[PDB]
Amino acid sequence: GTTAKVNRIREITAAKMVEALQISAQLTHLQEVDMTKIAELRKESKPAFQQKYGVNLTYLPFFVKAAVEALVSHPNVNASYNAETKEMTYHADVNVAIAVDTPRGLLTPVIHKAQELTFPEIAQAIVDLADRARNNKLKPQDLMGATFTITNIGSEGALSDTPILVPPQAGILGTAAIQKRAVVVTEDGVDAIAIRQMCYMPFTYDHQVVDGADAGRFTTTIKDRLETANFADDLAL
Amino acid sequence: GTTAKVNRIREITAAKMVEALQISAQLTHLQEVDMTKIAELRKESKPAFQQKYGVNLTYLPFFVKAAVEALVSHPNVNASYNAETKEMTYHADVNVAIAVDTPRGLLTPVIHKAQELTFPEIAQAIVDLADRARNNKLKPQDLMGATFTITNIGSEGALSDTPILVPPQAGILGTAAIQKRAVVVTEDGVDAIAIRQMCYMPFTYDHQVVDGADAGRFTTTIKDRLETANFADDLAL
Amino acid sequence: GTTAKVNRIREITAAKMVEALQISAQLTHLQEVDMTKIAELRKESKPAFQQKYGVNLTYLPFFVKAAVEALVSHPNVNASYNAETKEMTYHADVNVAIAVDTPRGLLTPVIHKAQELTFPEIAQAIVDLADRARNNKLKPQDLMGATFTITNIGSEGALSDTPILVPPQAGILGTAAIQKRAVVVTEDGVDAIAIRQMCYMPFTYDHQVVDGADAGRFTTTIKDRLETANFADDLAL
Ligand SMILES: CC(C)(COP(=O)(O)OP(=O)(O)OC[C@H]1O[C@@H](n2cnc3c(N)ncnc32)[C@H](O)[C@@H]1OP(=O)(O)O)[C@@H](O)C(=O)NCCC(=O)NCCS
Ligand SMILES: CC(C)(COP(=O)(O)OP(=O)(O)OC[C@H]1O[C@@H](n2cnc3c(N)ncnc32)[C@H](O)[C@@H]1OP(=O)(O)O)[C@@H](O)C(=O)NCCC(=O)NCCS
Ligand SMILES: CC(C)(COP(=O)(O)OP(=O)(O)OC[C@H]1O[C@@H](n2cnc3c(N)ncnc32)[C@H](O)[C@@H]1OP(=O)(O)O)[C@@H](O)C(=O)NCCC(=O)NCCS
Repeated sequence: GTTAKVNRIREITAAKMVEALQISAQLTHLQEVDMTKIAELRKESKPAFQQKYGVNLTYLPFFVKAAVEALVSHPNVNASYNAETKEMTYHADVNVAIAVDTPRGLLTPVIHKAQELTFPEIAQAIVDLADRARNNKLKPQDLMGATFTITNIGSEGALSDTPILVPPQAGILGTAAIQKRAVVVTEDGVDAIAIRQMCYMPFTYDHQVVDGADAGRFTTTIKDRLETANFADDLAL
Repeated sequence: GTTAKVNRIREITAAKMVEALQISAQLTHLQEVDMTKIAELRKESKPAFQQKYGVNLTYLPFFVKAAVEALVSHPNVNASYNAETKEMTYHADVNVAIAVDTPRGLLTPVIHKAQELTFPEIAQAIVDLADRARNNKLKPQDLMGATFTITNIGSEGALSDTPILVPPQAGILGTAAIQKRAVVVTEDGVDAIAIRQMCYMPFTYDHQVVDGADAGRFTTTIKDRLETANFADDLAL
Repeated sequence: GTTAKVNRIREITAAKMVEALQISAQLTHLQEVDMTKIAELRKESKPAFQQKYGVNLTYLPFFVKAAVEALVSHPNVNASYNAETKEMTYHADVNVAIAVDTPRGLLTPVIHKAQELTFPEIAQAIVDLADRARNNKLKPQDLMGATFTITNIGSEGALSDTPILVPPQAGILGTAAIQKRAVVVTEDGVDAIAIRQMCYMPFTYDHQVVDGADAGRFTTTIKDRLETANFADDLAL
């Protein structure tokens, strides 16, 4: 067998995650989202979004925008717990970290003050932070101050996963692989089976900050936001 | 950002759960239950159950009754492990804690000697313990001695979750959101697709007390009990 | 209530698992596999496989063979992390432990150098190691040196589970209950709903060794291998 020392990114990520689990009470709430309406909006909007904003329109900014709005309407999730002083801090800014798969390991660059950004500014920030993280061109400020994380677990086809949150953060939302499924729809009391583009949306939360019912209300706001798919003015094409 | 000290319920719940994970070997077994027959029984029985027993008939007492019977036929699950003496204690009483979402945080009031109660007495005990927990009118004895916990994770629409068990308890059963799904049914070798009211029933267990095959046998007894839906004499209308 | 001391198998298994979670960063990636083609191959091959190799042909050796090939093409998964020296060791041999449910508790006997075995030799090794583990006739060498574990969580009907990996191992793959499901198939752009024999394939991995994208690539190789079901020359009937 052969041995090699890991780089500092993998060494620090591993140590931070081993420690994270020992100082928090993590659970993974499982929710699902019907992404069919967003998939149709995305298909027709991709050429116009590429021409006006210079980036490829993916599902991730839809999830990030819905999460940012939900972190503002559920400020109890955009919060941190201090086990020594037994105090909760509800953060004014929404600093969303984006998990980026890089050749050197996982990096989670932060979109600071994401509550002040438009949908296109979020899409451009994801592309910019990911390109710089993959080229290992991030400033130290780019990895500090996260209040929440969104991880694209579906990039390598995972149906779901149990993402690890890292205190002081209280939640991490996963955007699992969007797959066609046989699901029940109802219209005027008529239950029927449709083929819909669904994805699991696991949400790992720390019971020190968020209880199970709070996690449920939080993902219900995001689920309803994405399923309604009222993003035409957000796309601003 | 703003800071406030958490109440004693949230402070103690958080600390007990952080510690629980460090002194146990928790896994979450995933099972599903076809609740359609119970849903039909419940719909027709609700007016008569409200008139005779004074409570609204929900799915929770069906799960609690099936769990109590299964804790009596699987006494290895109604048990506790002592890591110092390397001893297992199989408890004579079935003291089922019910997770209640309250304005002050999660409370888990205990139905002591639940193996001695009728189905209506269990339904009335859930309503009574929940009302008192929400009004913070519980006696100290009401929160002690639990041998098992049942948590209604479906109250805020969760498909599933990974509930945290708290030693000395060895299992916690979740009753996730009952949703209409496209599922396969078989009759005389004819596989067909039906619309059924299904729910995931996650079961978190401590490998110190219950192994994976034991968890499977335990949830199979409960799954079969609920799917058969022979609760007419239990409803006693 | 009654108390009895647990045997050494259950005492050591429990302690090793409590410790395993505290010194690793475990996540459970969720994947699914369409086992219908393997189920059809297995049904027609069982009489000939029993006559030539002397064992009953089950799904488990298909999963083990696909996992062994994937541990050779993904050598980053057949690896161990040393948190003190911050070094990764990629193991030359694939020593697959098989979780066996025994009357005395869980035992995980190891198939050493599984990369050097034929599909029938793997099927015969599972039967041999399981029979000896159930009769508690294992040599000490039979439980040492595992680089990966495969656990048949579906034996007692579990839809899925979150198996606990034990360092220095970096992954544990679960073969959950194969159940008939309503799933979408596509042929020349025609989406349609079929009844397929599916199973969840949870994969618990240590973020100290394997990141989420690596876990996804690893299970995608296994998923594609089993779904293609090109096992005729492997069966060698
Ligand atoms: C930086 C990153 C998050 C950007 O994600 P993104 O905005 O979706 O962009 P990508 O360039 O990777 O997307 C590639 C394509 O796959 C699609 N896609 C990405 N994730 C998807 C998912 N979960 N389900 C379905 N389609 C998805 C995108 O819409 C895009 O489609 P298109 O080419 O048809 O327009 C991503 O590259 C990445 O690193 N993902 C891995 C995150 C990670 O490591 N998480 C840890 C757990 S795996
Ligand atoms: C105390 C408590 C458990 C009682 O549960 P209950 O017996 O189902 O009673 P509720 O009054 O809450 O039920 C409201 C209605 O929703 C239904 N319902 C409740 N849980 C359900 C579920 N999992 N799936 C579908 N329907 C459900 C009930 O049947 C009832 O329906 P009806 O009005 O048509 O008769 C509940 O109020 C509660 O606190 N739940 C949250 C538990 C918790 O915090 N768990 C932690 C993880 S979220
Ligand atoms: C040793 C062991 C792994 C062998 O598994 P195996 O090769 O599938 O063999 P078994 O004799 O147990 O299989 C019995 C039958 O069920 C089938 N079966 C087993 N697992 C199955 C699954 N996940 N889904 C569907 N069918 C399955 C087999 O194909 C066989 O079918 P057949 O009689 O029609 O030919 C198994 O006996 C065992 O101990 N399983 C439990 C493992 C465990 O404890 N894991 C911990 C988490 S539960």
